Amino acid sequence: GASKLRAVLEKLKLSRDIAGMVKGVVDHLLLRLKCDSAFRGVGLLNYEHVKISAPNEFDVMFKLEVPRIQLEEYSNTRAYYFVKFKKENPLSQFLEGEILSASKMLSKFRKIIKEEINDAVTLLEKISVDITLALESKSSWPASTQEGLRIQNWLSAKVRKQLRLKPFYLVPKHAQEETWRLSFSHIEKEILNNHGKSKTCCENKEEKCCRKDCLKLMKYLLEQLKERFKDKKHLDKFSSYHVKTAFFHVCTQNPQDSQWDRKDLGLCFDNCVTYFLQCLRTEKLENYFIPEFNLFSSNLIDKRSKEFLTKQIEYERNNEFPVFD
Amino acid sequence: GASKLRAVLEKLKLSRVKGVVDHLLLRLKCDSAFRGVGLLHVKISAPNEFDVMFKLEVPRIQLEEYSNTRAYYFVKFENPLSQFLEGEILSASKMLSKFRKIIKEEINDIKDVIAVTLLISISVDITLALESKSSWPASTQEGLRIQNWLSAKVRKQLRLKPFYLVPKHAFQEETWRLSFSHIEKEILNNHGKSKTCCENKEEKCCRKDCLKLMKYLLEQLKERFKDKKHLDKFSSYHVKTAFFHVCTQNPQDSQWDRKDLGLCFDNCVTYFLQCLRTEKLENYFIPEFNLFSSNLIDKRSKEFLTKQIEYERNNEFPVFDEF
Ligand SMILES: O=C(O)CCc1nn2c3ccccc3n(CC(=O)O)c2nc1=O
Ligand SMILES: O=C(O)CCc1nn2c3ccccc3n(CC(=O)O)c2nc1=O
Ligand SMILES: [Zn+2]
Ligand SMILES: [Zn+2]
Repeated sequence: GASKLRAVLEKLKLSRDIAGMVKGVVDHLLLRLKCDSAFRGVGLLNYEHVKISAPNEFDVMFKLEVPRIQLEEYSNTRAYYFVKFKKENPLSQFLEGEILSASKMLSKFRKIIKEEINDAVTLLEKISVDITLALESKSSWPASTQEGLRIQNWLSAKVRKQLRLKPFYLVPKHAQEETWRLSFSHIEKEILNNHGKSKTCCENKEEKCCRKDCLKLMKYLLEQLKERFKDKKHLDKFSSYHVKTAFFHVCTQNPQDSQWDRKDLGLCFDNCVTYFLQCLRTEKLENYFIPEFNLFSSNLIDKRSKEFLTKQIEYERNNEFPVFD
Repeated sequence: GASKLRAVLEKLKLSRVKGVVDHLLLRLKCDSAFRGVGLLHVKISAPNEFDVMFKLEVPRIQLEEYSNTRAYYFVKFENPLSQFLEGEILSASKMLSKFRKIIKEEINDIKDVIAVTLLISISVDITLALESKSSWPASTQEGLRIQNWLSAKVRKQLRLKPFYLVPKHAFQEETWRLSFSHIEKEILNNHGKSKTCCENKEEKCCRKDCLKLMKYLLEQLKERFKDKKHLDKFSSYHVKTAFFHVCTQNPQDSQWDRKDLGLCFDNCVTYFLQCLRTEKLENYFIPEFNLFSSNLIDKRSKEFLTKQIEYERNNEFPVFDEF
């Protein structure tokens, strides 16, 4: 009974000329940001719609390369780090000790943005834009990612070796307000747009896979229930990031394109539901890149919250997903 | 059938200058005209001979095709190469002379070391190549037909990479010729339709070994008939070009199973022979350039190579063992 899923995927495409006009404003923001000494080498990372149900909301990431870093891990959190330096730092005014202050460099970031309005941050009638700034280190990835990104049986060890030569990024997130969180935003995009074991996956009629459709249906399912139960607040800590990482673990578990054939959209999606449910019950959802970081730990999400989402998802599947209508 | 063939590949594995190049890259970078200069085995039977190409990015180039040759171009344009201008043309004649001058005076500082060929105790051949980060020229539009093999997605990615121009006489002595040897390497080392080709026992393919055997067979015939000199104009580049066309014809990894090495190599030999007889071997990247036209290679030279190759294939390739 995948015809209901196929219909949903067609309506989600309906709500997709949606348009590129924040690329004007982001271009004008990027001009005066380079005029400052601290943000000279800042360029755009990639639109990127976090919410697949709100095409009128975008998200862009601004990257600034840092020349010389020695990273310092906060406690055993393995995802949050202190950024310490090894010429003349243009971010020397953001130094609180040996630690580049996240808060300091963010404050300057919003100031110049609030100075271009008269001509992290979210910008205004029916469109919004979420802006994030990230450090770029072209160095080797930290030791916590050594066992992550298990794509060797799927996209090959050769591709994993090439992806890990690319730079990694750090975004400002509290852990304590002096920490930076690892981010591989660029890698998840590259993998999803180059997702088959076959290099010609989805390029011909004989190799049509349903990986991308399963991810979309997964994100739509969570957003729909997040708005259905928007009052209880039990679902507020659940985001499409959790759904994406679970989908990537499923791709690792099912590496052949034979296991994602478009005919089997029903079972593929159902197996994506099931793995997500299993992570909820056992309270275990490892970061795809940082395998010892548990997104579904009791420290970050309450068990009662996961039990409510499990109950609702199981209800939806048992009744042919009325959430989609 | 692959018994003798695999025994030949096992010998070629057993048979497998850094400093000299590094000391040359520094004293060359000291010159203004060659400020941006960086790094980027031609023979399988001569492992005491290496091959290296030095790249130098030229910022903004305006190419002009020389008389519908599709491969040779004049390069027109704070310019560090204005010393080598002969009007508005970057004269390859003057560019390659200043190149040899710095090297010839630098191998004086290893005290015996004698485009340019170095002799050590071992031989190294150095080539100079301008790099343009622009889009590839129009003569290349229909080349690199890898869409059914390595995917159109990959073809557009490789097409975003820079191309290179090498000083080669066309004779007009200041023309530059297109070069994509960097693309050839990436295709050869990432060669399957499946990204895990040759990464497990289930997906073992015989593409790389098929090309090695074709290069070996050519290099051996060259040594065998080196006196008569009919085979001097042939080279590994012709063999590699025919191989890439066979990869385009046979895009599935199942048509290259390691079990079928005998059939695959015989098919690779057969297509190369077809290129010889019909005198047609398109450049893989510039399809309108025929490497086997009678302008470049004598037809009797191709008929001599055909006769020799056809004898070897009919007699289980005896030339693989004689030397
Ligand atoms: O991938 C990106 O760059 C942004 C998306 C994203 N990454 N991310 C984490 C990455 C590492 C560790 C914890 C992380 N958390 C914790 C959370 O879910 O709050 C988190 N949430 C996110 O939304
Ligand atoms: O750098 C590269 O592209 C590979 C090396 C290489 N390229 N190349 C040619 C490229 C275009 C036209 C003719 C070409 N010929 C033979 C010839 O001049 O007829 C040739 N021999 C070579 O060894
Ligand atoms: Zn696909
Ligand atoms: Zn292979």
